[PDB]
Amino acid sequence: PSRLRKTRKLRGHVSHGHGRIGKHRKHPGGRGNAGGMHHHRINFDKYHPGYFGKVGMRHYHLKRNQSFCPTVNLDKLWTLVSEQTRVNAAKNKTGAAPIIDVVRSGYYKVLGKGKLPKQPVIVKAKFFSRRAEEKIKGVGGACVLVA
Amino acid sequence: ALRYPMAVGLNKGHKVTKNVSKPRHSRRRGRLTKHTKFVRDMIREVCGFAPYERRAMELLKVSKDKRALKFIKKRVGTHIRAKRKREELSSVLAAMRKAAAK
Amino acid sequence: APSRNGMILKPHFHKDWQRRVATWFNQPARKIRRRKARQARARRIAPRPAAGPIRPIVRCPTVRYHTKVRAGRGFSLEELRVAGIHKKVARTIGISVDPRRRNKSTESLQANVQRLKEYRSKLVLFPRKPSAPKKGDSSAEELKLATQLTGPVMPIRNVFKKEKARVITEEEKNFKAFASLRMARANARLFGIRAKRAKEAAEQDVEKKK
Amino acid sequence: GAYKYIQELWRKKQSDVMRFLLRVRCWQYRQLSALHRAPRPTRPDKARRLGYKAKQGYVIYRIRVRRGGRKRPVPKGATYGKPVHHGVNQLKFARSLQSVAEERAGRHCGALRVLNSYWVGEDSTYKFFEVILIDPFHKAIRRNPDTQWITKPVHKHREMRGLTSAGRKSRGLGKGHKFHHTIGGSRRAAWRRRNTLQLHRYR
RNA sequence: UCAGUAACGGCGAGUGAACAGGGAAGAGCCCAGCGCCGAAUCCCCGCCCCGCGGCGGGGCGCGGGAAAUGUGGCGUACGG
RNA sequence: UAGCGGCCCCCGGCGCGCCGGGCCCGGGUCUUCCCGGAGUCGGGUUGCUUGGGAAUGCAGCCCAAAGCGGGUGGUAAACU
RNA sequence: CUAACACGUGCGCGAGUCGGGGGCUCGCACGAAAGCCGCCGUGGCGCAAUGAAGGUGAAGGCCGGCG
Ligand SMILES: [Mg+2]
Ligand SMILES: [Mg+2]
Ligand SMILES: [Mg+2]
Ligand SMILES: [Mg+2]
Ligand SMILES: [Mg+2]
Ligand SMILES: [Mg+2]
Ligand SMILES: [Mg+2]
Ligand SMILES: [Mg+2]
Ligand SMILES: [Mg+2]
Ligand SMILES: [Mg+2]
Ligand SMILES: [Mg+2]
Ligand SMILES: [Mg+2]
Ligand SMILES: [Mg+2]
Ligand SMILES: [Mg+2]
Ligand SMILES: [Mg+2]
Ligand SMILES: [Mg+2]
Repeated sequence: PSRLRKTRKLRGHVSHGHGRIGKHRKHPGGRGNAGGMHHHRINFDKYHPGYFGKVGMRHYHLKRNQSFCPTVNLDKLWTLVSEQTRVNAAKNKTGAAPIIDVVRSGYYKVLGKGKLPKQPVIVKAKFFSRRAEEKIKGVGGACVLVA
Repeated sequence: ALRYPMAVGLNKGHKVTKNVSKPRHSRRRGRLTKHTKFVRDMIREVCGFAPYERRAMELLKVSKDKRALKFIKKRVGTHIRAKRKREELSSVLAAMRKAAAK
Repeated sequence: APSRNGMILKPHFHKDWQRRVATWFNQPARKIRRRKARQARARRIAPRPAAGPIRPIVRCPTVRYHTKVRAGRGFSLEELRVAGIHKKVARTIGISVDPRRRNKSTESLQANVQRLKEYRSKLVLFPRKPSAPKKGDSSAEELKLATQLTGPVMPIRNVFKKEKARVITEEEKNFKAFASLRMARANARLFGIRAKRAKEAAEQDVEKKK
Repeated sequence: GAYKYIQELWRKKQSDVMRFLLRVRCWQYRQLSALHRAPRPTRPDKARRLGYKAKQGYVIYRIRVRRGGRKRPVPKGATYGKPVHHGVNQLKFARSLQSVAEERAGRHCGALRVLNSYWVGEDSTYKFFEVILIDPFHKAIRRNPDTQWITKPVHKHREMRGLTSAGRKSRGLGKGHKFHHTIGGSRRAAWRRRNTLQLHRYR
């Protein structure tokens, strides 16, 4: 609202909060990002290093869909299925292990970060990591690849 | 052992049976028909050959094969078209030589 | 001029952008008009489905979405022929038909055939002449219960199959999935160069023997 | 039929037979005037292919267009401005000479509608095109269901709006990754759609 | 929405799409050619009958013309 | 003003019936035949244009096709 | 005034959050509002970073079993 803005409190002060020595002129330093290498060089180098120059290869017809690969972590791994699944597996005595499919829930690669509760799991995914594999093996379980 | 389908490798991809079917009739275009061959050879017989074609035929007759290929490529365009044209001209020359001998 | 600290910005307002501005003050009126036209057409086609012709099952054509199932443009001729539907009669009895789509697999073809057979079993066909019915027609008593249905006909669902919890055997507990992926990548990368090396080794052995 | 033979003949433009013919015709056309009605198509097969039918109401005009490029119409040089716009005599027109010929024929005959056109001969300084026109008010076409589309008012001056086969080629119309400049109606439409702000009601 | 992204740019200032995905809407078709049908096709003038304020339908004309340098029917890549 | 309020006039659209006119029409299997658009594609160069980068698109000039061919598969080239 | 960004503040929900586009609501004084969608969360931002790229991708500490 215009009621609460600084302009209302600024009426009557000739200057309008912009100084008498240096006025409020149009474009004292140039428009936009001008002088990035000449008279704004200090600011550009101090606050945006690496701005100027080229690096890396050019990929012309990039399609993000080819590289689409969402990831999940082992601490979140048990949240894909319902709690009743996990508790039933926990108090089960036959040794049967529930099957968790991350592709069904929309994940492609499993990365092993969190601690895993001690019960067998059949994790089926598209890609695995070495540490996630070893975590699943240590907790007791199976890793299954799907396409 | 275990052979799980994978997203990577030589046999990457979800497995599914692939059903055979008759190819679409649109794919048949360009196939040479007997009547069309008859028409084209009649027209060639009445017309003759282009000047560049006969110059290339002279080059092949004197057996400068690389020169003929380079000249045809320059005169016509792509290397594939040049190779096809050179093959057809050599076939024409062979047919003419056989007819002259017999 | 840059202030103390902040982001470098590239606003795309260096053209005469104020002359080409699309205000949306007619959005509610547009929605009202589209609705009215929708109900007008629904009334126009009296017993027919409001949504339109049934459509087929298709898979999204990308690694990002190939797990999902859409509604396609129309049934293809292979599916129509194997379901016993003429390509010209399908359009006039309510089946969307396109001739561009192929059928590389068999599961999708069979699923769409099942869909078409279910649609034939479900639809009610009115007499071509209201007085005298014909052989390929529906009897009179169920005509009294023919009504429009809202939404797409037989809507598409993404159904996920559970398998029950299994028991572990030692056979799949010795499977090195990460190692398998790494060697699969290596083999795919080095397949061609290995073939060329084998070829030149073979020709060198032949040369040495000769 | 004879058409197939004719077509395969005309494809052999470097043969001595066709070369002699083309020479003789080109001489005759150059001797004639710049725009005149031909009694009958020179290429019956090509007229058939493009849509001509030997019935009343179909007329054919043979026209010649001066060859070459397009030099900038500026007083001496004087294309005042930055050096990037100093070019005078190496520029090229955006439309083809076939389209220019069709538009000239359509402008001269304002009571007819242009259907298509074809090339019949050329030389160093001229190009010769025969263009098919249709009289839209003749009963012979107004009573024929499949050709009465051209009698609609929407199809006035197709060559002037770039709707003929020759005119369309210059618009960059197509499907695929090669023709992204004209997604939508045309270049104008694509540029408009890309260069407006969609200031929504809520934002 | 992808996306101020892939990319272009004294690679500086700046410029800059598309595919997929969700929706609004949704509708498909016709020639030339290749061939088969005694040109089986079309326009116009005269007389008779109908209504004619969007000049049409039927019949009779040893009436005229177009058209074989090709009109009409079947038929077009989904095959015929 | 409100009202699935009243009265009168005119035009339309949907159904029904009558006369006249045209129309003789489809599907499956087997056998035999047939099937395509040229100064166009494409190449070189020049100029403009594009995010399109050893040339995205357009145009002028020169060269200029093929039929298991031709186009596309976002880095030029040969083989596959 | 519009757009972008940064930071500070107030409110709702919270590892989630957000219908802005569309649709359903006998369209219509207000009402062009408001309500609803949940198998309309497509999608955006966040939940993972790093490398030019191929790619890889986030603890471990004690005893019995061959110091
Ligand atoms: Mg003061
Ligand atoms: Mg100052
Ligand atoms: Mg000072
Ligand atoms: Mg200022
Ligand atoms: Mg300052
Ligand atoms: Mg221009
Ligand atoms: Mg071209
Ligand atoms: Mg973003
Ligand atoms: Mg610089
Ligand atoms: Mg620009
Ligand atoms: Mg899309
Ligand atoms: Mg819809
Ligand atoms: Mg014919
Ligand atoms: Mg430019
Ligand atoms: Mg490449
Ligand atoms: Mg600041």
